[PDB]
Amino acid sequence: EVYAPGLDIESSLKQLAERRTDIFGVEETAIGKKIG
Amino acid sequence: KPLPAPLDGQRKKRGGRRYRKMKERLGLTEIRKQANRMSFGEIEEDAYQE
Amino acid sequence: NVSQKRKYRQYMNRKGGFNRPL
Amino acid sequence: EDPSLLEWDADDFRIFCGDLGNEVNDDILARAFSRFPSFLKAKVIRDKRTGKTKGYGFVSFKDPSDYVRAMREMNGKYVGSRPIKLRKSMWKDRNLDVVRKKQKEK
Amino acid sequence: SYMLPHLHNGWQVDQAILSEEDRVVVIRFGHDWDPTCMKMDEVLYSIAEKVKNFAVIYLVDITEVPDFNKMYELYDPCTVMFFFRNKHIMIDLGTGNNNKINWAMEDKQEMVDIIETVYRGARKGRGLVVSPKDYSTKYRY
RNA sequence: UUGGAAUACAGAGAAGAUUAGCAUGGCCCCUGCGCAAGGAUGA
RNA sequence: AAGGUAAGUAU
RNA sequence: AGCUUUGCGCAGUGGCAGUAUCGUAGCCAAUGAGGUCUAUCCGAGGCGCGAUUUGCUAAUUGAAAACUUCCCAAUA
Repeated sequence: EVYAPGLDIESSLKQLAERRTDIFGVEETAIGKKIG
Repeated sequence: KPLPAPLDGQRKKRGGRRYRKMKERLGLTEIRKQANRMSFGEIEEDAYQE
Repeated sequence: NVSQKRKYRQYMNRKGGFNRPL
Repeated sequence: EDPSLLEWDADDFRIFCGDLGNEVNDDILARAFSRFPSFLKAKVIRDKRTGKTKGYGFVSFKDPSDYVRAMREMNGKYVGSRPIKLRKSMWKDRNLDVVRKKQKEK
Repeated sequence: SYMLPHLHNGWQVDQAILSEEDRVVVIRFGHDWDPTCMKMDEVLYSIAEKVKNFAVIYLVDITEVPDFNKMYELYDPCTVMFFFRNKHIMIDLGTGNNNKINWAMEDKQEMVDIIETVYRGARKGRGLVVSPKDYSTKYRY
């Protein structure tokens, strides 16, 4: 299929959550904050 | 349902009578009768007759 | 009334000279 | 005026390849295009001095079934840059031209 | 939700673009966490199903692959480079930089028309091609 | 018929186009070929 | 400031 | 032995061949397809999907519409 497998989707979502801390992580530090 | 790939148009290899029959059945014969030419001079209709 | 043939210069695809021949 | 073409006349199923890049067309390209096991022909018209091909080549095969298969197998897909076009070779020899001229009366 | 394939390594994107045949490789540079880039990724996902036959979309992260940031001057969000047929195409749409679309398309149909025009131009062999819709103005009024 | 001459190249489509006719195929009437087969007549 | 790089072809 | 009924394939003519038609590796099937006329009922597939062979040759546009040598000084 065109879309990536489930593992790749999970990794991408985890990376997005780790980077964008506005709606993920313990605290909302910044949009591009490495650590929330 | 992915859209078809827009390949470059290929003309008919050999114009056949059956192909001509389809051209006779479907085509722009009636549209060609109606001339879209417009005179350089002004027409009798108004500016926005439409 | 007579009129001879008219010649022309082959500037395109001519590697003989940079300037057009005369 | 083409003695080599007479030697190439052994294979009847001859196809005309067109839209060839000057550097794109090569013997390796013909070999990659030689899908059918029958012997191919990589001859393409080219300049006498510089060797710049005009974009027209002829591929001869002894199998008309392979001819028909390759007619739609390699239409529009080619390894190099310039996409390939395939046409039924309308090539004629001088004898055929004389015969046609004689028969043109009716 | 950004489920399109993404280049984990920079060299992987290079060989992925190199491994193309009769298809257009839309490499969308940027970051998924950006909001405008998120909108662009959503638009690309919407397009992907309809034009997967010849248009392949393959995202990449600037932080993950910074070696290509200086290659094509990747210093804006939402950048898109139609690297097709191993040749960076010249897509002109009434903008100063006619080789980079660095903002999310307002409508999906416009992007589909753009990508099919790019495919036609690439197949024709020309390295440049124009857009039916000029983007010098945003039609704000 | 000798001998050689043979940044640059080319440039908005040339990665050879556009339009059109006849036959065949397919379809189907009639007829023919190949052919299954019953029915009755006549010497 | 700009919204005004034709592409192609081997050197 | 002649003749006749009928169908397939082939041969010939004619005819239609974008409300014209097949393809289907899908799907309901003579064990009964599918009906709104007839529901102790009609009896054929229903309705999706995939679309409308090959060969001859002309003509047009364009500078060039692609079939395997130019030119130069004088001459044989």
